Amino acid sequence: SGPVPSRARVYTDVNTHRPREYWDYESHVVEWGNQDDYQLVRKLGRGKYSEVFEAINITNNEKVVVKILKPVKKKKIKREIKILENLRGGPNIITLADIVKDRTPALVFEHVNNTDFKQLYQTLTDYDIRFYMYEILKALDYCHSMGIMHRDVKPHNVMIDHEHRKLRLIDWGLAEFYHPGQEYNVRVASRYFKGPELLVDYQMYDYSLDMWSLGCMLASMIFRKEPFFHGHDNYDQLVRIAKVLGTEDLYDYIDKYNIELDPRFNDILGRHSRKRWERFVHSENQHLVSPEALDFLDKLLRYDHQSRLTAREAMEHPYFYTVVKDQA
Ligand SMILES: CC(=O)Nc1cc(Nc2cc(NC3CC3)n3ncc(C#N)c3n2)ccc1[C@H]1C[C@@H]1CN
Repeated sequence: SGPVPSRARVYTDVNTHRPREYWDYESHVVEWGNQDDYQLVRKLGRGKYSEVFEAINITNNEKVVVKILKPVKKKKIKREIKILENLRGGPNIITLADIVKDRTPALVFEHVNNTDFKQLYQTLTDYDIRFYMYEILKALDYCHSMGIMHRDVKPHNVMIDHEHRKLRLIDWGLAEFYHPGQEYNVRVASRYFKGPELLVDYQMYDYSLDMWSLGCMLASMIFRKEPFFHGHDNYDQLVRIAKVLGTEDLYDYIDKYNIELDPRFNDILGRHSRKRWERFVHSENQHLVSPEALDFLDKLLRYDHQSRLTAREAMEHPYFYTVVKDQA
């Protein structure tokens, strides 16, 4: 028989309650600005789907970030644009400032004075991790409440201007609208941030996917172990998770949802006990690890997506008490 269906624990019907124009991105008509308003200054990077530059808006002397797309499905282009426009003004979500035609579109973004990822992560105190985790959660609770899952939460998609304690969750190119009963593509996210639902080919996933990704980020930060789950491929990625979370809870999860496991998996998963978080603790990371951090980490990293904390529940955790107190 087939797998057991699933529904998001929260914000289940937020898109059902909205007019179809809000989420029917295939019918979206792109609003184009003037390409002559922007002059590229320098290259920032490149990927499979884009080339990114720093640019100057010559009408107001504003520094921007220009993402020139490579050949991508028109509906996937419309998807990223629509999600960005729906999330405009949301806390800690990057602003899409404009859209111009380069052949291909170029999305124009708000510029964040990003602190060098490796220079930043080796200076972060216990308070900073808690502070920035809290800021990512504001962005996640917001996009989830607006019926959207990011599906690509990882450190490189988080811009931090540390001097101004400013955080922006970027790159909404893999983001989707959540619809109860919809089966989504599992070939999403970066290997090391892939949820067990993706790895076992469970398609009826939801916002809880971003919470697993967040757990991966938190683990790498507090233990100073990047990446935390270091798989050699998608099959071995699950083996690395099972070596920490144990195979017992993994098979209970497979059983609960009636998941047909790939014959390849049978021989490589083996049998593993659930490890204690204390084995990743050493003299170089102990200042970042506390009983509160571990309790919060355990509640994020669950095989069963329905038993992971929501972004709102995560914000009420004791790990954030001093951050919440200081913000008032
Ligand atoms: C725009 C986006 O989604 N792609 C992407 C982003 C950056 N780099 C930067 C750098 C900064 N600021 C630092 C001072 C220069 N900022 N500030 C705001 C944004 C945005 N959005 C931003 N992007 C570099 C490379 C990529 C893409 C090609 C690679 C594929 N993964």
